[PDB]
Amino acid sequence: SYPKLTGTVIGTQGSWNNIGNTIHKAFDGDLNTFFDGPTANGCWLGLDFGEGVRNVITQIKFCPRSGYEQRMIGGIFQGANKEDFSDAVTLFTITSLPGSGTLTSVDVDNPTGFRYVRYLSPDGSNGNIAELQFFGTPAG
Ligand SMILES: [Ca+2]
Repeated sequence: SYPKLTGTVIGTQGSWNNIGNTIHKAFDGDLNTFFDGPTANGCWLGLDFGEGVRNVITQIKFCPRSGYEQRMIGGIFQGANKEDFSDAVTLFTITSLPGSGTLTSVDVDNPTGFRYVRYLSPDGSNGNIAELQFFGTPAG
């Protein structure tokens, strides 16, 4: 069990109907608060660990938005070393309905060190996710 990783929150700007459920709601420790993106499609969020910082990812945990758990199916998690994710690799693909009101934990088996990680949401989701956490260790 490796430590939870910290970084700068990156991703889609804004929120649905300008209510204020921005990407930051996925990193606040509250499973009741969620990201609700401004558009149905294209929403994403994640971390930049910082210039010169690369982590090997060993585990990801996530919690869906309550009542909208199906909006995570088909979402993927990616690691990259370009902020545009053009070099990205998929670390995990959500294929089953996540349980409500809890963190689902998934193992990652990829030895690559990444500066950037993200959740890339499927069409029709508004990016909906309540909490997102990455675990791992500095790349050797
Ligand atoms: Ca939250």
